[PDB]
Amino acid sequence: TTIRIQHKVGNKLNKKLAMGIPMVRNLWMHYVDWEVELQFDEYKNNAMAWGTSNRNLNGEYMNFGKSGNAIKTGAGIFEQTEVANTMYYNTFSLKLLEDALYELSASKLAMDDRLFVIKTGERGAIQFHKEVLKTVSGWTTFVLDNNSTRVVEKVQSRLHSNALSAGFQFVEYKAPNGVRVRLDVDPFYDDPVRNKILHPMGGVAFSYRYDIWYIGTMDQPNIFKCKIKGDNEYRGYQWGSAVIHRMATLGVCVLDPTRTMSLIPAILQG
Amino acid sequence: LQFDEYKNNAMAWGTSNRNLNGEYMNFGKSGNAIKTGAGIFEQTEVANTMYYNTFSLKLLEDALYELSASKLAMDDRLFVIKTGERGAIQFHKEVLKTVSGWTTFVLDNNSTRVVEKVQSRLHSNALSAGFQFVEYKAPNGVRVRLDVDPFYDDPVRNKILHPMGGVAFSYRYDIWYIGTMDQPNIFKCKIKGDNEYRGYQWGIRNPFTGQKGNPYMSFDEDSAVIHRMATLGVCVLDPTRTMSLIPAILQG
Amino acid sequence: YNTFSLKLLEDALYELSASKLAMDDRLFVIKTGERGAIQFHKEVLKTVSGWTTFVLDNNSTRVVEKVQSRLHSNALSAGFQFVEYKAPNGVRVRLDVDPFY
Amino acid sequence: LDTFLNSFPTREFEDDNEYYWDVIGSSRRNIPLVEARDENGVVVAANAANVGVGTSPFYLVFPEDWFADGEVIVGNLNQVYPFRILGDARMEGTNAVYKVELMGGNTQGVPAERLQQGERFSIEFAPVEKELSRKVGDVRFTSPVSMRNEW
Amino acid sequence: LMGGNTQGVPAERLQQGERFSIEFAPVEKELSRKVGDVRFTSPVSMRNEW
Amino acid sequence: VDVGCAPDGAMQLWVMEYEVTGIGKGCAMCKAINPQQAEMLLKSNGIYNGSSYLYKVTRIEQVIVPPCNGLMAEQVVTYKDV
Amino acid sequence: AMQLWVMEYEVTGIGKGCAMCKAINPQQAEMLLKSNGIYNGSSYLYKVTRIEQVIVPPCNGLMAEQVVTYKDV
Amino acid sequence: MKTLRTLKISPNAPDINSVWLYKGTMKYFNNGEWETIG
Amino acid sequence: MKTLRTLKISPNAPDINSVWLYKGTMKYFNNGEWETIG
Amino acid sequence: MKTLRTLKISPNAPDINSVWLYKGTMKYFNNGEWETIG
Amino acid sequence: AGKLGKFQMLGFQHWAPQKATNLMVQLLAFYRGKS
Amino acid sequence: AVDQMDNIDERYGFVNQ
Amino acid sequence: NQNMIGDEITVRDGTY
Ligand SMILES: [Mg+2]
Ligand SMILES: [Mg+2]
Repeated sequence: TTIRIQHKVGNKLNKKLAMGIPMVRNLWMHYVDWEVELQFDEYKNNAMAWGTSNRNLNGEYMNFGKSGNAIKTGAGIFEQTEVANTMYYNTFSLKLLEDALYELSASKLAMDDRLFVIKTGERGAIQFHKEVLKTVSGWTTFVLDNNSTRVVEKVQSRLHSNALSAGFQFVEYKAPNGVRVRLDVDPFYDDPVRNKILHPMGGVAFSYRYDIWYIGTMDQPNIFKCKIKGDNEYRGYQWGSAVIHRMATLGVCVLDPTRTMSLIPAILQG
Repeated sequence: LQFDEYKNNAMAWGTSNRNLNGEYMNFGKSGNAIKTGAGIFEQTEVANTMYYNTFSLKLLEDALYELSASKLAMDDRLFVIKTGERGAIQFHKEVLKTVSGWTTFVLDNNSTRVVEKVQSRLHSNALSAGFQFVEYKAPNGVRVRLDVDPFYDDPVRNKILHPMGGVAFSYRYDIWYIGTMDQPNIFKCKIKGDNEYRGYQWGIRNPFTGQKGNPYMSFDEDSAVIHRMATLGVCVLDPTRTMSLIPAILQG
Repeated sequence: YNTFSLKLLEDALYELSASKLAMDDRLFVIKTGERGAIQFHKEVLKTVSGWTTFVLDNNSTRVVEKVQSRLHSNALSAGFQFVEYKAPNGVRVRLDVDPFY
Repeated sequence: LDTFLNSFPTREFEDDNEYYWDVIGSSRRNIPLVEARDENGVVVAANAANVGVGTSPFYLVFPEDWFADGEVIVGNLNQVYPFRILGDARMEGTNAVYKVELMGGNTQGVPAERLQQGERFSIEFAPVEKELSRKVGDVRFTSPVSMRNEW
Repeated sequence: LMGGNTQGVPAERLQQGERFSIEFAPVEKELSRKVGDVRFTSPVSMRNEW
Repeated sequence: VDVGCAPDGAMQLWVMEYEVTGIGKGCAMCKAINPQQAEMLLKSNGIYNGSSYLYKVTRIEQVIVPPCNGLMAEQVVTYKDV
Repeated sequence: AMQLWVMEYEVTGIGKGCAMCKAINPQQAEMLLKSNGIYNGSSYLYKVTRIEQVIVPPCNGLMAEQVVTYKDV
Repeated sequence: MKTLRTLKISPNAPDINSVWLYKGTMKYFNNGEWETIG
Repeated sequence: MKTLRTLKISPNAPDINSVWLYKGTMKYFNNGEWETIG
Repeated sequence: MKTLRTLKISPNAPDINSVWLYKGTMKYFNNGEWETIG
Repeated sequence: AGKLGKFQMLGFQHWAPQKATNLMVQLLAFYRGKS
Repeated sequence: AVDQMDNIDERYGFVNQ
Repeated sequence: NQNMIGDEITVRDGTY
């Protein structure tokens, strides 16, 4: 796919300006070469991860540009990995999660090779914490004590000789037959600009999206960024009017999309 | 001593006497306006206003997590609470209510050590008792810790008492530093080269400087008057880097 | 006082110590008699018995000890006493019984 | 009280007038929708049919000229309905209306529910051809406001 | 009443037993005249016999 | 903005959370000159002003009027909080 | 950008709520709640029951109050 | 099935893994509701 | 003298050292049979 | 607010911090006396 | 379970003394863009 | 300079003059 | 007119 930017410009702002006013109680000079490089690096970031294809099954592209030639676009990260293993839930459960991850691992993975690193947002981590805690609270066979778990430990404080601390968080869940589910947080799920539907428990409803990249070992990368050898990024200045033009071609390839599982909230669908 | 107390009470406890119309209404003895600026404790309450009667730990953690959600790093979420001694007991009981709702877990004495063994002549197995919850660790990196300051429990300036014992200012929680800013957030303002004024107005002899005899007299009376003067202010750059939690019987 | 309670003495010794003493200075050695120690023991038993938010196992307290006897292989003893109490913000209480009392 | 005020540093000033400091926010913003019209200019109500049924043009009215000549913007559902802007903004007073077609291979149109007032829209990127390309897109900036104190 | 106060102080804040303490003495910048003052204290003694 | 209200001349808007003991929890929106006066308007003009000792107010926070349109403040009391 | 509107509503099945908007008419104050509120993806759940304008000269008064009780759940 | 190890005396509702005791009525949390025993 | 520690919610009877709670009837093991409290 | 972690079947009043189960009654310590449920 | 507005982002078209600090201040009552 | 929580810095885009 | 310099603050209580 091919990306292009322009700006009619020197160091000073132009017509697309926006001010930020805070709510408190009693209510420079723009470097234009750092904004055309940052907001064109982000055009390539949005084309790589959040891009969509416009072809038929007849091979025909559907959108034509200013020159009458068709705008050729290729799918991104998040569309190519959403052609297999993708689930849209209305309520999060470990009953849905441990059954989705076991049947894929029983049919594709050896028992030692069953580590599943959930990449999610920050509020997806507190929702996974409360769903393991609800599951652990139904394990009435075992009496959970502070001796092993240490949810209440002893901290050193000036105020008391025996001074305590409190708090914990479930970050891992281990399922039968070797299915281990870990959890780490990517910060880009919590984007207030791109993610605009809100979740009633806090956040932007995209942090509640769970993405298992890297199912298994492949002996090669499954997902990578395509590039042309040499220098495929272009730059031009059109002095009259003084317009800075930038152009860049790029691509993303997912070889096996069946090795990527996604749990998206169903409020982000349709 | 009294001039330094004037300097500390102005810097900490100052209120801006500028009106809503941008005018000053307090006029001095000459007739010009007395212009004052906000203190430490007025500049710091404009953003994270909070008042209460019943302390809730859930509301404290869900107000330190909604401004530090994806803005502060996971290792940058230690929030030290400066408060009084009676704010530490109100914090202790509220964490104690939180860990008594955790009925999934059993808080055994073998790890919390609330009842300890001590040596005594009274018994062969003599026991001790006592504990205090001084820290709560919220999920996703947020840690909350107390720092009891004797500045809060001062019974001279703080006259409104609390019904649960002590002054009401002891029950006030202020998290002055949230994260790292790349610069000092709270500092004290001074003018460069501005030495604080000191002058004497004396007649035939000066008791202050021990001087007998005056070439240039102020008046004919046998006296000496000392005048001291200082221009001073404070600054809080980011008041959203600071959270307050005040008892509402202080009436804002 | 007419009847002794820990709610009385802990508040009598915390309003005193918050007003007059520092944090590390709130050690109170109470001089009393033999009957005042049992009266002390029953109140800090009654206060700790209300702490049902903690399970007080025998592994830490050792109120029931394993002794050696001719009668049984797993023979036991039973007994304890509470001689101290640690109130919040640094207040400790230690008993010092005196035969003159 | 003096032990508390000694933990704060001291910045020295030149004059005794009021002093300022400039506070800033981000340059990346989403813009609400005002209304959406189809190709004949009549507004898309909530009880209406789909709008872009044949890669057909329609209009998106925004309260500010924030979007540019050839960018793909998305609604509240990102990447489900990509909207490629056709041409510059026609300014209906302060409002800016863009002629808009659907981009992501969409052959059934966007629902009428997805084109209502209040839905925020966000810039993704600006795609062009491989052959004979022309200029698209634009760059957005941000401005600081000031706070104040005195002596 | 300083602080920018326009609508006054309530009447129940000005009753017998209300305690007042000294904050500071702010002056104008131009042609200010002398304000504020300075305070002193003194101790006591106790006694015993045989 | 100088309408003649008590706190230095301006109108002040507040949000209150509380928990009625034995009954439940609730939200409130209230204009009041002090945050002390906002909690006295719950005990005087509330739904449970008769048994006004039940109100355990846990937050009183000020709402600042924005320069233009938008949702200022919101407070949902869900059934699973209660 | 003209007036202030305090709304009492009821998220259907989830609970009761309180809100405050700034809008020219109460038809836009409901628009700024359903589109910018927390129930943004399920905005059909908002059932607004009372809207009243914030007029000043009382300067001290309740505007909304709504308790979720133990027998409503 | 579901074992409860605590009984809580409170006018407010406790956590759902506890027994609600208030003045003479006993309750417990079953099927998403506080269910009166009596 | 018999210390019951756990309460169990089950549609059929649990062990004799536990309290039986079902739908609003508290039953416990006294005098060899399940005795309903009410 | 007050956790009663044990229940004791006895014809005598066990303790403040336990529940007193006698034949068809469930008494507990409230307001300085034993309050029977049901 | 409710928000409060701490900022509002407006376009400019809908609108020296001493400086305390020279470098600008990013408030925590402002979202910031994510890479 | 992008922050550890992926947040970009807006103060790099300015020139003091 | 014993003006403490600073920037400009003018003291006025008699000759000094
Ligand atoms: Mg896939
Ligand atoms: Mg602040």
